[PDB]
Amino acid sequence: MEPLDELDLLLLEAVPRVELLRKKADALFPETVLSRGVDNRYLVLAVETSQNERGAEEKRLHVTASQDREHEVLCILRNGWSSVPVEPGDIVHLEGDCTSEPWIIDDDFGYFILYPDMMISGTSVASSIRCLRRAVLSETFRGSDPATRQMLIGTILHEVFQKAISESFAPERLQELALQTLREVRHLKEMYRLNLSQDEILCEVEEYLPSFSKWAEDFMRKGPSSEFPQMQLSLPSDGRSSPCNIEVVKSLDIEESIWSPRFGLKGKIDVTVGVKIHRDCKMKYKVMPLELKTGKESNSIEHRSQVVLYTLLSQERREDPEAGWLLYLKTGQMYPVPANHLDKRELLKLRNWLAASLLHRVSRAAPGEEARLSALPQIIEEEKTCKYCSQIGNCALYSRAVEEDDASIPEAMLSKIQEETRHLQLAHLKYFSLWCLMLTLESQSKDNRKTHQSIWLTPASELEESGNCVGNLVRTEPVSRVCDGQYLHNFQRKNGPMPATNLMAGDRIILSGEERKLFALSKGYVKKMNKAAVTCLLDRNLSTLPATTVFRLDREERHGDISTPLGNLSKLMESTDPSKRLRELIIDFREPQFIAYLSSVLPHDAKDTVANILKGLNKPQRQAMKRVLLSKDYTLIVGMPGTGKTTTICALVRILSACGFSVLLTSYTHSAVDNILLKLAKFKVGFLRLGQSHKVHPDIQKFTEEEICRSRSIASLAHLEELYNSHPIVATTCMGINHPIFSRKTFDFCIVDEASQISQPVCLGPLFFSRRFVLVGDHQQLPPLVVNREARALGMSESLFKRLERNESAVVQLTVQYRMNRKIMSLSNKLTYAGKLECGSDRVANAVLALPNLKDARLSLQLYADYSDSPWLAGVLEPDNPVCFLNTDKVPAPEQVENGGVSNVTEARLIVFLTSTFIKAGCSPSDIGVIAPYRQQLRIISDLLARSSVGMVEVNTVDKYQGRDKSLILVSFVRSNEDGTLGELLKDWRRLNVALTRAKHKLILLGSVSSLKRFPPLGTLFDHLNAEQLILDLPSREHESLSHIL
Ligand SMILES: Nc1ncnc2c1ncn2[C@@H]1O[C@H](COP(=O)(O)OP(=O)(O)O)[C@@H](O)[C@H]1O
Ligand code: SF4
Repeated sequence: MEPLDELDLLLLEAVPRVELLRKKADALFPETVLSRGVDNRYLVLAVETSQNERGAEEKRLHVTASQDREHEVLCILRNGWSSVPVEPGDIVHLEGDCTSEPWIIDDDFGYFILYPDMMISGTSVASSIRCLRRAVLSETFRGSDPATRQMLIGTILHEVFQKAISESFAPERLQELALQTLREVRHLKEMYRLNLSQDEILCEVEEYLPSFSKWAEDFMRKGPSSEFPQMQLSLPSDGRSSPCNIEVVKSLDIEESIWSPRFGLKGKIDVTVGVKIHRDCKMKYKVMPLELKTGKESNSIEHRSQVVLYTLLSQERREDPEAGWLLYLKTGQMYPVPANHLDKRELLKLRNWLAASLLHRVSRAAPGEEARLSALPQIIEEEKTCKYCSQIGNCALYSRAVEEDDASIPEAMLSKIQEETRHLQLAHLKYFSLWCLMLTLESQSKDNRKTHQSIWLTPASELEESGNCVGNLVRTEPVSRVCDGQYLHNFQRKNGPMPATNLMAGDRIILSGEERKLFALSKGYVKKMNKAAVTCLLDRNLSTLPATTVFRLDREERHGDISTPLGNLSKLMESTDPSKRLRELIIDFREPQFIAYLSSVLPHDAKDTVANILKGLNKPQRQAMKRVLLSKDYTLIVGMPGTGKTTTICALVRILSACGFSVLLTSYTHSAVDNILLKLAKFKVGFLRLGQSHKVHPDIQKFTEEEICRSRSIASLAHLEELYNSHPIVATTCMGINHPIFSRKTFDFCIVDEASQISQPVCLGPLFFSRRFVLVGDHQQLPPLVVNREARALGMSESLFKRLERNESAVVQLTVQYRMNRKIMSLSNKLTYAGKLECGSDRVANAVLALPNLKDARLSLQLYADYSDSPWLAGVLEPDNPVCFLNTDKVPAPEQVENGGVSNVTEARLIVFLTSTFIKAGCSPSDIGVIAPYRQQLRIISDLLARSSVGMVEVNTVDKYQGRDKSLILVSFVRSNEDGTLGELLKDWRRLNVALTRAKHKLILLGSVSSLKRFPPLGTLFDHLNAEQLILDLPSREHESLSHIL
């Protein structure tokens, strides 16, 4: 903007601007429908402040509930509402009634719900009264309130009381309930975690119990209504003065789980109760929310506010209860909490700021330029609140790693921040700060930002046709229990039939009812799947309204996955000796040490056993074992394809075991960890498997903590502790580091399988409990998946394995492979592994595809085709031609583009033929893998294969094929285009590599050389394929052979 002239012409003034905001809201809230009435969703278009009275702020909002940009509705926020931080492009909901006419919301009328699909927990909202920062930090570093003793006592009491209210408050029965519940594995675990006495906890819990009885005698007495406790309860309901008499009749519901699209609130109502309010000689009956509190009898604002929010939650399910109850089990003293409009308003205003703070996490600085982490809500001046925070750790830490001549942040706190973060170096802070930034961006990616609107706005049918919304279902079969909050249910349709789609038994599913009034309820996972019925395990028992009730099941999306990574990052920053050690080895790249071999590096007694184990192993394997044994810090085992990383890890574990080391065995997937374990079972090496026995492989389930417990009926801290110390080897996944075992045990060694696939901050986790570690991986194979472009660009896809690989001292390669025949090996060897792979034997080397009856299959195919078009088919089927590229050039084989995805029906039809041929040539479908790069193309190939009713071969992307192999791999590359649209995906070297290494005996590759050559990995492949003349050009679709397929 120089000349007079630019200024002139740079004067704008609506249409691209309005549309750019629709894009803006779609970034964070994809597919927000926009609506009128009860569940209104309005898109903000314009925001300004004005002056009424004199010096009185108003906020002038221009909003729309429709996409046609002439449906503009005006809106004025007054008093405290005017200060809510709405910018344009936000999605809002006016719960202050209306939509009929929004106009004015102020002190005395209306609620404004900023980012309504963002359902924040009321407890976090209450927390933020005192400190908004503390709340945000709570929401995001979820583990930095460690489980205290009181929290344990707290849970136990809540639970006893819930059990009591459905039964009796008679002291012997309360004592019984206390006795039973103190023995539940769940609580034993926590006692274990906290190294507490079982009996001491029992004792402490027992002292509360007479209060339980006093309360029940007071309120649940069944006498004259004169004689119930007497208090003022000023409701909406007309007349609100004069005392009245309170009778709790029954508990109606316990742990009522409520999600509010209306207020952007979620909550769990401890106990829902039937209450009779007695008024002179008349009575009113109200279903009301009661919160149990295990601390001091504070009647704090936090505590009351909580209950106020529970009243709002309630409206999602029933009539507005107007008030709620605080119990304080310590004393048996119930307090009324009335939902005043002032409260409901004050809290919902504060709730907005919380939603804003949790959403406005990455800053541009110039709408388009590189990312920053947005600074959190500022540090308070209330130096008393601070004192006892626990979040102070992360607060000081977030401050120092992301802050700003200034500060002017309280100087009694400015020193605490330094005490807390004096142990850390600049590198460390930089590392923390970046890893958050990356994680946040990843978390905020559009894909993992879908709202629950599908569940509560569009009904059952419209959604079942795809994705997952199975829903016209009733239950009648009695609900079984399993343990605590894992109830087994059984559902099927009204009247008769009805379908399936993408709803595979194992899936995370959310179970709502029919009507909007029964949304949320219970969440869980699927057990089995008939097309007559559906069994799933849930956290809630669901009796309350039988028969009449229709239920919808739906899918899900986390992203708040980022809690675990964030945890590990926070733990890394702690000043403990293990965290220092990891800081230096990881952040500071301190060189790992290895000692030189001596006679007694191993316990004398281990040596025969170790020598035997070694003698089983190929040389680089032995070299690997040596490096681990000589390690002082860590070892990196490179598991090149087919080299037997599962056989190797088992061997290491056997050697370490023989040496009298404790080993923590971890991986990314349950499958991978279980595979190693299955091998170890054979060798009769003992181990305990942590994790959920349904996610654990069938034959390992016997070794599970879950199974062992139920099996051997473990009902004492000592017997649980016995099980925990029963095995030197403990096996879990990288995510399962939250187990109470890691509160109390450390290990000589941690081993991480698939270290190269696991995201770096996740991989970090099990290491905190290990003295020396071993990462197993191959960076030539797939990296951790990083969806967000920008994040990927900052280094987010660098596995911990690769990071540490820059110390070659620590790296040992597994190079002798047992998967590929020399021809198939030769490929990946020339392309990727710089000639380092060798065959495990001549057997492996010379193996060609098992095809028992080519003879009559070659004939049956000539019943339409030709023998004079042997060019390809003969070269394709010939087992002695193990590598083969089929060029879809002289037949046109065009790609089709449909909404983000790519397909190719020519290639699809082509491989489906080839598959059918090879099964008919005697290769079983089980031994066959189909690989395509495009999600969309896989669908087409599955369909076409079902059409040919040969369905037993798997079609998939490389991801779902890592460290598995098939005897015959077939690859449709799908890209085939005029000379334009060029993938990002095919450009990837590693993905190609995985594709070329899944095949044992026959590899078949199919795509258009013309367009494929434009991708470097493919370009180079074509070069090596030309040297051996392995490209075979397909004839025209006209030609006799192809004609009948197309
Ligand atoms: N040192 C070795 N000597 C002989 N065969 C081996 C050796 N290491 C691995 N193998 C073979 O290689 C194959 C691959 O190992 P396996 O653990 O079954 O799957 P993967 O290692 O590919 O996960 C096995 O069938 C195994 O017999
Ligand atoms: S420490 Fe004080 S300021 Fe930092 S979060 Fe906790 S409360 Fe808010």
